[PDB]
Amino acid sequence: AKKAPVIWVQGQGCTGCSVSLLNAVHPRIKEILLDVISLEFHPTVMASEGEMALAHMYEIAEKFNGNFFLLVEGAIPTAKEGRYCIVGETLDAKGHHHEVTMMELIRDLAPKSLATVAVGTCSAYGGIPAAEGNVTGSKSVRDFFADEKIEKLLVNVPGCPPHPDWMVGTLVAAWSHVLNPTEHPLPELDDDGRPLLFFGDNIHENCPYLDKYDNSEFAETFTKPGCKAELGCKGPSTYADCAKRRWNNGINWCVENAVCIGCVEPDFPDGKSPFYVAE
Amino acid sequence: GKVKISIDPLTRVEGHLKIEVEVKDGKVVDAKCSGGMFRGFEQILRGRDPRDSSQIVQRICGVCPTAHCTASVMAQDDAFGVKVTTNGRITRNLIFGANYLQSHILHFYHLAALDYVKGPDVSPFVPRYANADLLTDRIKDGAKADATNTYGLNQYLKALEIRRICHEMVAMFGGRMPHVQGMVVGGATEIPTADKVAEYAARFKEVQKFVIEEYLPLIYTLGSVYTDLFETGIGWKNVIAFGVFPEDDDYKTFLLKPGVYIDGKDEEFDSKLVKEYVGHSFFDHSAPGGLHYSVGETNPNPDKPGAYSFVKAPRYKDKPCEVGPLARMWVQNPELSPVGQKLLKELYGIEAKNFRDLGDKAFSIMGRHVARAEETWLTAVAVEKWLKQVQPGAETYVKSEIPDAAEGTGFTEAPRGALLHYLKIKDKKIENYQIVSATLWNANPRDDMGQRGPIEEALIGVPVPDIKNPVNVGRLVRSYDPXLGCAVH
Ligand code: SF4
Ligand code: SF4
Ligand code: SF4
Ligand code: FCO
Ligand SMILES: [Ca+2]
Ligand SMILES: [Ca+2]
Ligand SMILES: [Ca+2]
Ligand SMILES: [Cl-]
Ligand code: NI
Ligand SMILES: [S]
Repeated sequence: AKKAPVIWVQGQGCTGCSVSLLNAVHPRIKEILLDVISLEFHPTVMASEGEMALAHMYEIAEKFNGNFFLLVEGAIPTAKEGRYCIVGETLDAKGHHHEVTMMELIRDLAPKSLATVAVGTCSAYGGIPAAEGNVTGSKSVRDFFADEKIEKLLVNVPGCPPHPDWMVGTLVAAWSHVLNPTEHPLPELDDDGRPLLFFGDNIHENCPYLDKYDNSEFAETFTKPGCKAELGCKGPSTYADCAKRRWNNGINWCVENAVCIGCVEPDFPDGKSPFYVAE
Repeated sequence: GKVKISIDPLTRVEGHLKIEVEVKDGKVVDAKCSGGMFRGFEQILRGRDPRDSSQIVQRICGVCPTAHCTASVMAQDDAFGVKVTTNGRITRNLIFGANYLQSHILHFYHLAALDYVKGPDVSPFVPRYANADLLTDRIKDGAKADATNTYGLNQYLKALEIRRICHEMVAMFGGRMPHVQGMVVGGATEIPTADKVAEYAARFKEVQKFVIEEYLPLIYTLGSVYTDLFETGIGWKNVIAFGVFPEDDDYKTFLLKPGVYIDGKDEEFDSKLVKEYVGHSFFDHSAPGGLHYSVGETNPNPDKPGAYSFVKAPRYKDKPCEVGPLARMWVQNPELSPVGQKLLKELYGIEAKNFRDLGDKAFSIMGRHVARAEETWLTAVAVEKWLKQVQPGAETYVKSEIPDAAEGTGFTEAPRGALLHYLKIKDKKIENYQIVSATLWNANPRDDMGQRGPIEEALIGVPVPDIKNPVNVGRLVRSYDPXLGCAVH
């Protein structure tokens, strides 16, 4: 019952990908932490801090070299020599202090990893931090890897936030592959590196309002009956299995409640905006 | 004989925080608080359809997105000139109130408790400080130590499920969580049904039971072991609150009222007196003297000489003020829970009816946790009432049109403290958007006059008898429940 070693790092994130993971069911987060993964470093929940936390991260990245998953939440800002995201401070054999940027951290840990998994639209595609108006040179993991000429297996699990089922399912599929690659091939990815397992279905094609759409029955406001297209729904241009899976243990989902804002797509948010204007 | 301690990352807070302290004669004598990550939501927002802001701003923080959503939709309601219906107001309160319960529970257990509770010997519970001054170290009777630690750890583990249930409650009328869809300019997007109100209520009763029967008893028990922690982590003793959970359609009355308490005196909250300084922050201001948020400027400059944080420095009448449950509970001064009244008597010999009866003990490490636990109970009492007030079928949404030119401000309290969003619209687009958030008030650096931020000031006097295991530094910081994503945005 060997657990998957995980180093979870945050760049320009909001911790929402982490919080969504905490909402997992079947398995729930207690079983994920005690039975499925070894969460070795995670800044939001781990016991140790500062020097001890970083020393532990680096010790794991060494002892489990080529045998841990680097999980990345949030974007990587490249402007001003990486100084828009300082992730920690390191101390030399002498006593002096050196800040570590998100760029430096990813450049360091990615080549040590077995695979990198970019969770959330920020890390996968740039997302909100990389949207029009930002001045931080905010970049996705795939773009940073391309700029750095880093060849490391990379899987994207987008969403803002991703559903816990997408993150857990992808990580379990990756670990199963490592343990027995011919019995468990890697999930097929689309052109944007995300698994077809979760991101192959078009929301609109699978939407329970499709009959209403077909009969031109459009909700005049949020609280009227009909398809949500005129309220701004981006289901037509969005690929995820939300219509089947729903959210928060099946309680609700964006389209029933309001509109899809296309949160899993590489052009989120700018290509999906304005949110309340029809596509 | 001064020793410097630098902690980066200060973990088990949200986001990127560095804490530096100087220690002499076993106490902190100076401190610096630094937020090291910037995104610039105020820049990203410019030129957009103002309605997009209530989705964009939620991505400031995945722990408190409903607070930002609330402030944003209220700013939009104001700017667009639309009044929310009774049922819209109540529905917004149910969406947001469910996350207040989630956030406080997440904080105490999953961020704060590992400074007191010994977890199992597997990551991420280890490694930890060698001399961590935990329940298992403090309580000298070994069986009692084990039993109390197990009691706390089992609650930590159970709280994982309880906080998840709180998010089911948020999703009920909010669509999903993190990052709701259900709050918009004009109200809320889904009218509550009788069935869904009943489903929210059933989950709520389970959360409420945990709060009363498990969480409150743990906090008071914890404080009775760490009585020294009611006597340090003091700070300015200045607090501010904006009002949260409006209880009537004209926003005249709230669950927790607006107010200011500075230098031992209560005063009304006047938003005109809020301004931000940037003398030690990585930002350029076009004019000296601090800027009111209505003319706020977000011009990042990581090369600014003398600056050390991406957090600006808000002051009220030029005073540092802290925010959060301590602030709101001090200002409102509500009656304590029956559990609190009882356990303060039984475990401490303290007769207390109202929050202020805690006196000096309120302004301390343990006082902040107590305030947060009591507020969780107080919020649960309110949610229980709102569940009776909400009317199945009653309209929650009113139509509006984007104005050419307007301004609006949304005022609320995030779980971590006072929150406003200021919105200026020109040519139907966002001209300026300025966010003054909760942890912004707590985790800010020195202002232009050298006045330390509240966390910086509260660190002064904190005991550090063991420089290699400076556990009280993190305990103080975490008592404020910092969110650095919110602080910087
Ligand atoms: S993808 Fe969305 S939820 Fe995840 S870190 Fe980015 S903004 Fe937050
Ligand atoms: S609600 Fe959205 S996804 Fe569903 S049919 Fe209408 S436009 Fe398509
Ligand atoms: S329905 Fe659309 S906005 Fe909602 S989670 Fe799925 S892809 Fe994202
Ligand atoms: N709670 C919360 Fe987030 C912070 N600080 C906001 O506003
Ligand atoms: Ca290279
Ligand atoms: Ca610098
Ligand atoms: Ca601001
Ligand atoms: Cl779920
Ligand atoms: Ni927050
Ligand atoms: S929130």
